[PDB]
Amino acid sequence: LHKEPATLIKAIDGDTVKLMYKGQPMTFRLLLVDTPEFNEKYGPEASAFTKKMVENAKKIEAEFDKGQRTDKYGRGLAYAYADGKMVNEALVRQGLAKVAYVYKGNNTHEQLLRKAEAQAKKEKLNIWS
Ligand SMILES: Cc1cn([C@H]2C[C@H](OP(=O)(O)O)[C@@H](COP(=O)(O)O)O2)c(=O)[nH]c1=O
Ligand SMILES: [Ca+2]
Repeated sequence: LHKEPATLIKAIDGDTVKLMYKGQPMTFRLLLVDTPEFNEKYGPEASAFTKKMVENAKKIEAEFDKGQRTDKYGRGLAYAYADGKMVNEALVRQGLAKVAYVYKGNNTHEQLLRKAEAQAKKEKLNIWS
């Protein structure tokens, strides 16, 4: 896989963000994770965590997987990086997202995220408290 440039347009919630990608506005949904909705427990904390991570970043990148690049709602499906740190993995490592929606052939980073979830579970963080 490879990282491509994007710029933040706007934070949305824990697992969606609006980025400009190849000069066009798009909503991205973060691969292989599920944050709580804003109206659910830890939803606001998840939203805040992703917002801080993407707004503070000097460089955002979007990394597509091998499979579909858009979902049925027209959202881009990617791993997103903020100054080289993966947002998807960071949300999981902090107990703010579960590994989820693992579809065949868009799952390159599955085991990396599962290792992060296991550690957030051990530390009984947030969702795992
Ligand atoms: C993360 C992800 C979500 N989706 C679809 C599945 C779910 O459909 P349904 O809307 O039919 O439940 C939905 C969950 O996204 P949200 O968690 O953003 O609601 O998005 C994909 O198709 N591919 C993906 O990789
Ligand atoms: Ca969600």
